[PDB]
Amino acid sequence: MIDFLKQLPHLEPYGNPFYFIYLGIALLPIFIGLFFKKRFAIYECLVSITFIVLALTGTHASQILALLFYIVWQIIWVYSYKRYRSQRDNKWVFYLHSFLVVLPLILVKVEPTINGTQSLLNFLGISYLTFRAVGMIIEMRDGVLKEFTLGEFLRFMLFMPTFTSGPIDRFKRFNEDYQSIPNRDELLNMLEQAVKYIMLGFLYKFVLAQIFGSMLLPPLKAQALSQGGIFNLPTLGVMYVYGFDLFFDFAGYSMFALAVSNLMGIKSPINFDKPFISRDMKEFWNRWHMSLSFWFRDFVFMRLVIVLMRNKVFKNRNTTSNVAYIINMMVMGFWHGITWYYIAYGIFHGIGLVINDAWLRKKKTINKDRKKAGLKPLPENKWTKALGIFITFNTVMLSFLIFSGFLNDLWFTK
Repeated sequence: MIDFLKQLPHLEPYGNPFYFIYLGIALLPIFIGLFFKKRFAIYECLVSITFIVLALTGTHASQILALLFYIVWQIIWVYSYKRYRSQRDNKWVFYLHSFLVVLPLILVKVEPTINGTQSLLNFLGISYLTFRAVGMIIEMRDGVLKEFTLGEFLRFMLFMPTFTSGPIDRFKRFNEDYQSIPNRDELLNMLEQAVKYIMLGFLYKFVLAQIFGSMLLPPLKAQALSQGGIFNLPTLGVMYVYGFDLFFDFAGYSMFALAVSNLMGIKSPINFDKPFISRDMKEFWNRWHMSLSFWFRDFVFMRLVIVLMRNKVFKNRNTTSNVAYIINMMVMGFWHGITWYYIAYGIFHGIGLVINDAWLRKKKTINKDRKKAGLKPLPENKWTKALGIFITFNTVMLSFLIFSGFLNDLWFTK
């Protein structure tokens, strides 16, 4: 039972160049299919199940049961609420369902911070899969989503390319994208896009992520640890080198995911948009890990602001935002894991955003004052842009040093 699947080979999803040979052959019939407006549902299900299983059949291949459990568990609570929301709509039934849907994820995250081991509920894609599930409970709550097949739901939820850690997606647009197969040239354009993406991914993940991550980072950490203190010039090195490695590996992955998704005929959400040339903290979050970023924006932040408006709990328009920023970014930190440095990374980006949002209000009223004063509006050239970039780039790189937990190694290994 547990025995056979540990005797089946492990394929790290987008792990090497060779992975793309197998997946390529695999997807080829699906793609050719899309040219004749046909899909092959059973074949699609088989090939999805294979690559998910192969991603999960490590030395700890037990997680396939954890996935099996999870799939069943979600079917219960999604249908539990679907059947319920037909007739009655209540605040507290909603919360309980929402909690129960995120409950397996909470337990996975809470487990190493209580025993120092993994939950048996844990499987690779869990932290990203939960968004797809919760999303539906949220969308059904607001009555923007009503009818859907168990198939439609399961397709969307365990979509293979974006499974391991891929772009988060929402049901309504995924389903609508899957419904209508794109015309011959529009579809051929995707194939062009996919090779472009794959080749670029190769450069990022297999070359640059390798240069930063495994050639430059390990001696710089050895340097900074043997130096000691609260900070040092090698620790400034680790900060920049790690940040780039984190970028190239994750953005490289994301392109692979995007490309493979394209060969399946659906264009999944994008994750990065030159995030370093961002001049602003607000702009950075419109450019970095966008699928996640935008998810928290609509399903955590916007929904918190709405409930704080509902009671008008806070004095003014500015404290309600600033609280919600800090809460939203803290929950995001929590989602990464319950360690000091993840929560630290969270509150950092919160105060980071409030500082930013405050200056935007202030800068607006300096221009307002200047207009009445008769002066020219505050300078907006290339040097000002360059300055903004310098601020945020360094803010953001510093945040990644917190996020790496190298600071925990530098300070607390005692």
